Amino acid sequence: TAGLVLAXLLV
Amino acid sequence: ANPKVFFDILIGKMKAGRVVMELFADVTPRTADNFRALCTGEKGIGQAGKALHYKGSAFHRIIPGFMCQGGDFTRGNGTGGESIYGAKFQDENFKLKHTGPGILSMANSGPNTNGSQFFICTDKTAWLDGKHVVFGKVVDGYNVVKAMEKVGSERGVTSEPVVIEDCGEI
Ligand SMILES: [Mg+2]
Repeated sequence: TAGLVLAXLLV
Repeated sequence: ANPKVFFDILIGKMKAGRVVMELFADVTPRTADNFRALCTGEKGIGQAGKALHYKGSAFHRIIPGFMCQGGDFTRGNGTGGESIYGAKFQDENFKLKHTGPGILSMANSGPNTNGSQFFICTDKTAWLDGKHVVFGKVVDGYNVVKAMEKVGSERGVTSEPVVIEDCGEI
């Protein structure tokens, strides 16, 4: 992700 | 033929090599063209008064065994970036999947929030299928990506600055 990085493996 | 673009990567002081990537303009022409134009810098200045250009920008979040993320050329931290289309653009399609190491895919903040941020996978990341647009893959210099990946950390902070010292189209 782009602003709030969250749990697990995301972008 | 599908365009090919490159990054010359710097890790700390060290010239790490050239990563060359093919862009699937035959499947994701709009997504491919954004990335391509950002490598060249040809669209000039964007809406944040920053060159629409990856040159100089860093891979700010690298997670070994998962991916390398960059493309935030307006804030360098994951909060910025913009497309050649004006801020964010629509998810083009989800035809392609996260099938293995080397795949290029779009980072986002939910549906239809594509800007300039992208990731290079270092593994098959199939849990992202249908949520991130797959638009290309590394075809040469994957060893440079391996080298980037060694400088990253589990939570994603890099112990060396990984920067795109130059870039463009071939
Ligand atoms: Mg441009």
